[PDB]
Amino acid sequence: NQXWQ
Amino acid sequence: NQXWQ
Amino acid sequence: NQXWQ
Amino acid sequence: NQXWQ
Amino acid sequence: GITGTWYNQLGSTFIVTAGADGALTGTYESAVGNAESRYVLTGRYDSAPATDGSGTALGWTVAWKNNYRNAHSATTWSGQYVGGAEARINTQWLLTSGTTEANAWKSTLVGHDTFTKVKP
Amino acid sequence: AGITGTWYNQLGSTFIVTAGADGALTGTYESAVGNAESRYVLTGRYDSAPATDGSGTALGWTVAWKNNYRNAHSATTWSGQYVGGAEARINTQWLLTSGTTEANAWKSTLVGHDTFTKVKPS
Amino acid sequence: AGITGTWYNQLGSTFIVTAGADGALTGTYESAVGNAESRYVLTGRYDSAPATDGSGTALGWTVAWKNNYRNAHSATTWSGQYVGGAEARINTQWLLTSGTTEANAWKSTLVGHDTFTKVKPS
Amino acid sequence: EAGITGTWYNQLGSTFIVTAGADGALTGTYESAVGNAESRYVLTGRYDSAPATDGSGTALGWTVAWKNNYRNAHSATTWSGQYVGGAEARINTQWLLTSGTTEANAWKSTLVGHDTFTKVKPS
Repeated sequence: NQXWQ
Repeated sequence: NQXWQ
Repeated sequence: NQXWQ
Repeated sequence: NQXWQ
Repeated sequence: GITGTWYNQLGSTFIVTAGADGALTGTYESAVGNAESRYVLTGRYDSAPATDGSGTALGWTVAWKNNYRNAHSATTWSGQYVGGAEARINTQWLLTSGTTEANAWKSTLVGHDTFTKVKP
Repeated sequence: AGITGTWYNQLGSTFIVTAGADGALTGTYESAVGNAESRYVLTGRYDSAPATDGSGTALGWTVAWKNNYRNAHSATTWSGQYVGGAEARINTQWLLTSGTTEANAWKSTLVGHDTFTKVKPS
Repeated sequence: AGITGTWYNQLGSTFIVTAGADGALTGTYESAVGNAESRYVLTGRYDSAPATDGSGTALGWTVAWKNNYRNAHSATTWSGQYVGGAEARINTQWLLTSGTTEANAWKSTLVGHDTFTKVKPS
Repeated sequence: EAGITGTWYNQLGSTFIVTAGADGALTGTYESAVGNAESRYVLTGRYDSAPATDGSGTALGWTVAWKNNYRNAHSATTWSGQYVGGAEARINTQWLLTSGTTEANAWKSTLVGHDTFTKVKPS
């Protein structure tokens, strides 16, 4: 959601 | 999920 | 949470 | 829940 | 693999195709036997999972509208596929209803479903 | 006005979606605005014939966290409703599941909530 | 400063809590501010030795929706963290489970989120 | 409440002992791992002390903050669920585990899951 998610 | 959902 | 919950 | 939780 | 016909603990049927591009496409039937309870589903899955014994992450959505019924709601299942002798899809889900602002605090139900390819 | 458009949250993410006549949602989720390496496919569904009394339009979508550069072996589903008016919003709750071993499956899933608008934060 | 005190959300609810030295939370949750018929016991736990780097203090509490006047055969648990600073906040996610038959258990639990502050809404 | 009061087991190896008081209180101890006193934590919660008699379950919830005299995981779990009633003694729950985090990591502060507990230890 943030970064790699 | 059940019935109409 | 609201009302009776 | 498991371990330290 | 993920492609196939799956059944949850309550008897609902999930027919899915896992595409090479990470797509999930199919139909979800809330009650066995009637076309009136069949809905479109679309989702995504990890097409290159870890090779260390971990499950394969996936998710999909069903909006509860078809040519017969409209429940003004949608469910998303988030989970992982676990391969083996008794392959399983373990999920948690969120069912959000369209509400007015006064009722938005109680718009969403949460639950969990486990699917297998074994017909009840 | 409508679901179709470019949406932002207050944590630096954005998504671009198209709401098709058949109830489909298709688009892209960019976890860090302006960083093209953080773009992932988004697919979902929405209620194409919602109620008329001011009730929101139910919807949901999924992003599997794999693109051609990065794979976090996980997927997030957002479940929510689109609300119209002067400043349209999409209010959601989400579940982020990671692929794990059976021993670690109890802690495989994060839960949270996000609200999106079409206005980019200043 | 601290968890002990009177808290409010933006949907007209309030609660009074004491965070005991032993990690206990005790208090009363009032569903509708100024309506004494909407007061219920709250009990929970919190981390009495949290991290010092600005991380929140983990906590949780339960209210069973039965008092001397009303019984909604249900209970909500709030799980979250207390964050200090100029305007302290308690950020939570909650689960509201109702007593149901096994056939209706799939729809027994609502999920949501609430943020509380000590500032009474105007 | 004789139904809820007792020792409960989950399939994951955790156990808890609880007393359901006449005033709606749940008090007890949660043990995350078998025979390890360093894995024992205080549990407190509430339950509906006058449930429906129509075959519905009894609503309940409890919290465990993951601090004891030996360990501190700076986190707390709340279980929300119902005591099923009927021949098999079972409590079905969903839970939220929130960790204390900085603002930057608050978006990923909470895990969600589900646990089922029985008075007869699973095989």
